Amino acid sequence: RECISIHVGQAGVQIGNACWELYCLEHGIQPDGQMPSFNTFFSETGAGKHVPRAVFVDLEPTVIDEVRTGTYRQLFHPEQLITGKEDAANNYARGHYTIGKEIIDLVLDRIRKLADQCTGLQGFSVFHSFGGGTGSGFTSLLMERLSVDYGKKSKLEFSIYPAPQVSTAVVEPYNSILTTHTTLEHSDCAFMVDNEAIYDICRRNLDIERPTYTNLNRLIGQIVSSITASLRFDGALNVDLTEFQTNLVPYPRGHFPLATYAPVISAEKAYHEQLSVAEITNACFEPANQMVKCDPRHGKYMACCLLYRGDVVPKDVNAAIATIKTKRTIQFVDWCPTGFKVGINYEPPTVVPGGDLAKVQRAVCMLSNTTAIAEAWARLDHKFDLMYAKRAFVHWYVGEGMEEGEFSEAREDMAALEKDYEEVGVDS
Amino acid sequence: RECISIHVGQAGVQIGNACWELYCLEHGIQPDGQMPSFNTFFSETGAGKHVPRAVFVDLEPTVIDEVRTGTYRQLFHPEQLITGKEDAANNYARGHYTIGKEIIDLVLDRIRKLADQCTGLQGFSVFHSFGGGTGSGFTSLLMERLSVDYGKKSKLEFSIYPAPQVSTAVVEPYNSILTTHTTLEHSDCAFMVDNEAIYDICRRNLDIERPTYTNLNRLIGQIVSSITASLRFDGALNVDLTEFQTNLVPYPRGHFPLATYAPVISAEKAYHEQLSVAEITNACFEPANQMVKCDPRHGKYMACCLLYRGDVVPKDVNAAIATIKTKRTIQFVDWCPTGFKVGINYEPPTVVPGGDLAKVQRAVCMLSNTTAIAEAWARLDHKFDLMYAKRAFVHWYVGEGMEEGEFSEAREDMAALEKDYEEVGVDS
Amino acid sequence: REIVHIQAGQCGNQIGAKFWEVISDEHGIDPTGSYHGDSDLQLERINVYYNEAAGNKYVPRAILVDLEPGTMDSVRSGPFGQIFRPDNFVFGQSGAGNNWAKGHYTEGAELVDSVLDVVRKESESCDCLQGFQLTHSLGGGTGSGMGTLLISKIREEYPDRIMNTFSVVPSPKVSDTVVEPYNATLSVHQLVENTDETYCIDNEALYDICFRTLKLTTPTYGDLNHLVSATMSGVTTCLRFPGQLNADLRKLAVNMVPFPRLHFFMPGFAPLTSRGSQQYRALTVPELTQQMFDAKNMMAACDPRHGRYLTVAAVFRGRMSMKEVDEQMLNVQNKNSSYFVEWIPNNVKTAVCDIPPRGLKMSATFIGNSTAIQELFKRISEQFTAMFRRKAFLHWYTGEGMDEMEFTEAESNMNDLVSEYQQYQD
Amino acid sequence: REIVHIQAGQCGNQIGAKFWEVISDEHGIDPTGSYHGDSDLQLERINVYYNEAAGNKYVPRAILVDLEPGTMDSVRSGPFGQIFRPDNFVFGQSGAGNNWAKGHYTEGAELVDSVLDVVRKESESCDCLQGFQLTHSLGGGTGSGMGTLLISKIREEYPDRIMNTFSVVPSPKVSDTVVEPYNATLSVHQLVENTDETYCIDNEALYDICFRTLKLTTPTYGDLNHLVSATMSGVTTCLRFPGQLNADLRKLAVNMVPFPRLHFFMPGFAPLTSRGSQQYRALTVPELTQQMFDAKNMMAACDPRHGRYLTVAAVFRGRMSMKEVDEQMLNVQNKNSSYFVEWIPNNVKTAVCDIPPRGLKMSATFIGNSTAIQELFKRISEQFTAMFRRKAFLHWYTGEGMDEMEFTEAESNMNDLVSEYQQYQD
Ligand SMILES: Nc1nc2c(ncn2[C@@H]2O[C@H](COP(=O)(O)OP(=O)(O)OP(=O)(O)O)[C@@H](O)[C@H]2O)c(=O)[nH]1
Ligand SMILES: Nc1nc2c(ncn2[C@@H]2O[C@H](COP(=O)(O)OP(=O)(O)OP(=O)(O)O)[C@@H](O)[C@H]2O)c(=O)[nH]1
Ligand SMILES: Nc1nc2c(ncn2[C@@H]2O[C@H](COP(=O)(O)OP(=O)(O)O)[C@@H](O)[C@H]2O)c(=O)[nH]1
Ligand SMILES: Nc1nc2c(ncn2[C@@H]2O[C@H](COP(=O)(O)OP(=O)(O)O)[C@@H](O)[C@H]2O)c(=O)[nH]1
Ligand SMILES: [Mg+2]
Ligand SMILES: [Mg+2]
Repeated sequence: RECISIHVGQAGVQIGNACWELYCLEHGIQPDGQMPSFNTFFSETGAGKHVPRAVFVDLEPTVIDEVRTGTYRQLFHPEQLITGKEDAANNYARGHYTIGKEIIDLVLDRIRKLADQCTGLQGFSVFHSFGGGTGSGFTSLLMERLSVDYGKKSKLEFSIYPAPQVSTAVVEPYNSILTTHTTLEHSDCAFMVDNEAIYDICRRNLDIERPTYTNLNRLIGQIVSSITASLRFDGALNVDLTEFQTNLVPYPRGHFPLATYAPVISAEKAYHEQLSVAEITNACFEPANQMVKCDPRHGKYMACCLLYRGDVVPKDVNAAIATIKTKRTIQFVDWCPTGFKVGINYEPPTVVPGGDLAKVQRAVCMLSNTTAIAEAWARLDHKFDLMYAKRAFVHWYVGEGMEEGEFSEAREDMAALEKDYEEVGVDS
Repeated sequence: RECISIHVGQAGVQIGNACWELYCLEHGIQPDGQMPSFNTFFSETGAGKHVPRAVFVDLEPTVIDEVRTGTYRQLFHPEQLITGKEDAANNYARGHYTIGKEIIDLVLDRIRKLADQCTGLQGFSVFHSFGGGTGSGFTSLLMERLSVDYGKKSKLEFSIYPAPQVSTAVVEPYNSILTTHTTLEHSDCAFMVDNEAIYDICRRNLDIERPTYTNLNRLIGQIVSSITASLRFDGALNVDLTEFQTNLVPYPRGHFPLATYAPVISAEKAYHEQLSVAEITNACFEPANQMVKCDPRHGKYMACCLLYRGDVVPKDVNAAIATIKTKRTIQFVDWCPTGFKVGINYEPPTVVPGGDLAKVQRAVCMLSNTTAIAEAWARLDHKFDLMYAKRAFVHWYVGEGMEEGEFSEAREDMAALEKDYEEVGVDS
Repeated sequence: REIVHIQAGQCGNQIGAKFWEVISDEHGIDPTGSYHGDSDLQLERINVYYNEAAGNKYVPRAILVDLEPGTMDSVRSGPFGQIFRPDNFVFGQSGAGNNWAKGHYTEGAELVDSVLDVVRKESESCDCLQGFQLTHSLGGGTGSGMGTLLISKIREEYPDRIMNTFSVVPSPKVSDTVVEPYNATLSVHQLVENTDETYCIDNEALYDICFRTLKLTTPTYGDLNHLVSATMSGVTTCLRFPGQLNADLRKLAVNMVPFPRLHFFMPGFAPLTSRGSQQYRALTVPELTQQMFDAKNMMAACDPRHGRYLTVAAVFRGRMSMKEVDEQMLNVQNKNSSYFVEWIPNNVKTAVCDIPPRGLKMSATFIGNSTAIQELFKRISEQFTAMFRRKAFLHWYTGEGMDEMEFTEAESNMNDLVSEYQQYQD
Repeated sequence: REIVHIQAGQCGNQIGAKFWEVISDEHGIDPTGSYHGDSDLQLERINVYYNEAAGNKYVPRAILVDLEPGTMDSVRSGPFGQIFRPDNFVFGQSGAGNNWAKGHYTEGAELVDSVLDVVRKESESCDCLQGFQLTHSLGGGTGSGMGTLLISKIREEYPDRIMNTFSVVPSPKVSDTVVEPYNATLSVHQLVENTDETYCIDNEALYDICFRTLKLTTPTYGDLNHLVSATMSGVTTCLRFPGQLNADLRKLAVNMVPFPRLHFFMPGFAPLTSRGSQQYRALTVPELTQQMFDAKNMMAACDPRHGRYLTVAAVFRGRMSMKEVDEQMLNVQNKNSSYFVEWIPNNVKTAVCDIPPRGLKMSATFIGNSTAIQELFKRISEQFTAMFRRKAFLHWYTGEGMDEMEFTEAESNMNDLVSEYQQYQD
């Protein structure tokens, strides 16, 4: 019943920092590993120290060093903290090939070591970003190997969705297009969120006009914990990760369920307001709490999964579902009946001490696969096209051995993906 | 039930220094011999002083003087400390013949004296190095006599394997080739380790980038103690030295089992990590802990012996074996079924105060005979050949009475040995 | 004379957790295993569900099956998880994930051999089996997938024993698995012809009852599965305990099945009302019959007055007159003659037990076989078709080797049950 | 009426350490040697294994043999090492090193003369010997090597006494000596025709049982040899103590050997389950028979249902009905008729003792002679051949004078046992 977390790149690792901090908060784990009390994620020592079963990869020493100098440096095993010396430079060509390919063997052997520590490997999940060099480059490299060795294990990916308006990486389209090509075909499911959309959540629901990544990742951590800690904890409907895959992936392509999370409420907003299960789920179908800037009303739904924490009575859930099925404007694709996975944990929602979110007594996470995602690809299509037509920055990949045909090909694979969304949109 | 240790040359003696220090650590033996408490190695006096049954030979006063001025000078009997005045000069021709042959009679008589002190001589083992003058020269001279007098006793040799990259002895190939010729035929089994490989162990598992010989020999001492102290101590499966020979030597040639040792872990690496018997043995089949730079995956296995210390339950061992037999890529020679000797001592693993290795609760030593050893000979073949073709340094042997034909012959004997490995590799 | 019960899937395991609790309540058996009752009857017929182990320990004759230790552990952790012996916990490691193919066709198939071995060990422990009962979900991976596989083998070994099962039927509103109708379709394909009878439980209907008549605002599955166990326990106790009528499960099966293929049941239960009204209720046979006939007290999301009634069983617990029961059943038949099928004269049959359920003076279990059942099949079949055309999640299933033509035949078979209900709906 | 036991090899010496412990437990004899029991029977038949020395000291009628004082010393150092007299410790100095040639052919041969002299002294001390028993490993130097030599001489001196031995058979996974199959091959060559019967113990199987049914995660050899001693002690106590059936070792041998050469046995033992389940177990004759028949409760890594059963002995300890035993054995014969050999009508034989093993109400020992045994021989023979061709470690053996043609004949003889099992497998 075990799983592995993999943190690649800054985004992967810094999100991971929040994630493991939250898992410590879930059980009262001390920075040194001492836990007085979740062995699905952790491995126990004779001292009662538990080791989070995870791998941290950075090709630049700095971020891992940040871990190594922080409080959780005692928690993590030195072998889990893997670092190279040089970067990918925002570039798949080095991340996947030239540079990252050198260290990956080590990385894999640490993974395999942990796989041998697992007794019942259920699977794993990889945290990264769609635009970066290691964030997406190295990441796909890893998938190429992991899908061989662990072909039957859960291969869930979580990635930051490139913001349409702000991006620090000029060749991000190129990176992301190459990842599509290689991840679609290897991964089982990839989830993503938009930091821009999140900012809007922070300013509207948390009332914060100063979000940093350390805020943004707390919110992400919430979502992740709902599906990682609480799915291993007790509930009414205990849903596994393999079950998630078995209930969220409808086609052999990928699919890309997007996250939505409600409650996201400031402490003051929690006052004077009573949420019910149904009210929280109402919020879950509002564009306003959509974690990716993509309009839910534009597309049609294919999948939807609702996962519940704390004070949730199935009775209320059932009523809530009835209304979301019938009251809303949620259009859905023919193919699908509304079999929405309901996970119901008794495990209460948790809050980070010193965080922004209010203590809540119940909480709902929503995953959804909508046809509007093709518009996200359309965004990438043109951004890629523009650059590629001019061949701007192309020498930074070509010099590492990339082929122009390959890039065209990858775009075409994306186009095919868009076409399949088109297909799904056609009802039948 | 007694045995004799023989330390020839610096390498032999300095390793011995670590070895006898460890035996003192095993029982709380004071530098003066006072032991408050292993008489298989030691001889008791009426004062309760025990004398380590060993002979120290150096043809240069200095190293023995180092012993004579150290703390263990009180431990050793002055007659055990044998020294000449002049050296072999890196040269078999003087070590075996011209110089060492003069003192050897004394040496033998001290050995015989100890043999008479033994009541049930089980056998003995000789510590030396394959490249040096006394280290290999004198050593083989000794074997020539010991194999006559003690023909039925254990003749185990331990020698430093010449590092392929660093060697301080330009005629080491020549020395080692001559030893092959004379040791193969006389000895029963010779074990060897590579200081270069060890450095890699020190830097990767102990995390030490400054190993000296005094570190390197501690690690060697660990391995030796597992097979010397703990084989005389109590266990489940008490394995003797003669049993070792009877379980490790498959052919009448020699054979050369190589050492592998796992756990080799720094104190910090021990934290946050729980080793099991099985996990330690997994490490034992990793190239990474191979004490000789020779790739385990290259050759095929012929013999393998696993010796256990401390908290080892046969139950777990059995499971571990099952997986190494079936999970690994360990190819093995037809001839052999997998009858791997399991020695299981209850005697816990010991650690040198102020050493580098972490306190462990269990430990496993591995001996193995792989066909990859022929590559080691190939290394020697060409190194010898190059020198011999030019006849570089040849006058330093010829002037002592060596014959060129002899040198050719010795090479040919090595070639024959390689051919026999070839033979074994052919499965049948 | 004895029964073996096998639970499977998270649903089945949690339902059974309540079922066995109740059975031990019925007999005064402590959560730790020993008997501390107080009635002769409590031990007298205990054999049907318990083996008395040395020390006056009673072992529930059931096997708990899953592919995840954690669910099993949670069951074991509560009272009555201690009464089960470790040998009745048969489980693997790695889920099924609600995948029929894994459950039935491939991986779960592997476990079934160990399950069956234990089954055999228990079949030997019994003197004479009456039958077997299984608890599971129709749209679940181990519930239906693996469970079905097991059933086909048990039936093979014991053609002469009763094979029935109770199963959670996908409610129109709450499906969890996207292919829940697919799993259900496949289970019909396999189960219907490999079972003597199956019961149709709808959680949605159950949630309506709990608020509709019981007026409760906090139920959980344990509270709803209590209601489920009330019907299950209702059936077998009579068989166990002294009564007036005819108290044999097989005879029930005989009276309720007019045709080899149409054996689906709609359970209902009386009395079943909130405490407030309990001060305003009268306890008579007509009172129970009013609650029994009323469709809202059915546990299946069907409507018996929409379809036609083929067979009705009315089981009564507690002291009642024969006259009153006879007359009220007749009255029911008379007044609802428009729903009954004309081919079966006096289509309402009764069974009477003189032992009331603990805490009540009287109670009744409604078992029906209507044509209305076909509506559930129709809903599933339709949903199935849509998914079938798209192959939603079928790569998971076809990836594990499930062939689409097998599914095609499954679809037909669903449609066949509907057409046969139409054939006898007239 | 009496038995002499000789232990040899590190294995044999450590097994015997537990065996004798148990025997003294059975009779209430203290680790220091005196009798402090409390039952009449405890002293009554003590003669079979003990000599009462002056002072009410009991001397175990056994010889401890090794070629290394240290093992002997470790035995002597524990409780019950004090009960053995110094004269029963016969050992040399310098190992054998797990070398048959040394053990049998050369060096160990030298010691055997002193061993035998003590044997003779004990044979005189007995009134009337029933037989001898030896404990050893098949692939060991002194265990098999020297031990075999001794056996050939004892048999020579006493053709009319029972000669049996229990031996550790090289498990498929854990061989220690590279030529362990060689030593075993040679021991077959010598032992089979120089013994009345031999028992096949597989440590691997034992490790499975200890975790499989006993659910233990810490055993050592002392815990597994406890299980071994349970079977050994099970056999002889009945012979010693009052029972119902036929309690003579020779008669056991007669009933279990249909053919002069096929006398290999598969021991098994019941009850043999973890404490958790002990609260859920019932103690009946069928319960014991279920555990006895089940191959997983065999101590030999064989599978009796793969082969055919030639003979089965069921020994029972404690009060049981004759009827029940008869019926359940019949049932076994009936239900597993596909494994039994048709030439022997009623191939399952019983023996019944009324004394239970200390702490249990009842127990049973399974002894079988199947054809499945041949599979072990096949594994060894094959491994042997490979080594034979290469002469692995045979320079050690040929260096001590062992000739390859003798080994060749040994190989044939192994193959002969297999062919004879095939000849009666049919
Ligand atoms: N949510 C979130 N997004 C982040 C975080 N750090 C970076 N990102 C986003 O991820 C992308 C940045 O990737 P980089 O940091 O440039 O690169 P990398 O993927 O770590 O790998 P390299 O390019 O080789 O350094 C941008 O789109 C950022 O907006 C973080 O902590 N949280
Ligand atoms: N592990 C280990 N190797 C050593 C040690 N001392 C020397 N060596 C190695 O053994 C070889 C050196 O042999 P020398 O010290 O030159 O010579 P010797 O064998 O003592 O004899 P002479 O040549 O006559 O002085 C080199 O390959 C060294 O790397 C030591 O303390 N430990
Ligand atoms: N009444 C009832 N239904 C349940 C329970 N658990 C899951 N279910 C239903 O079972 C279906 C899901 O199948 P599940 O039991 O998870 O399948 P499995 O565990 O993979 O075999 C849904 O329709 C749920 O409403 C329960 O404890 N009681
Ligand atoms: N059951 C069991 N097997 C043992 C014991 N000791 C050694 N063995 C087995 O005996 C074989 C080794 O032979 P060994 O007894 O060392 O030979 P010897 O001592 O030279 O006669 C291996 O297969 C071991 O598993 C023991 O105490 N109990
Ligand atoms: Mg970076
Ligand atoms: Mg020197």
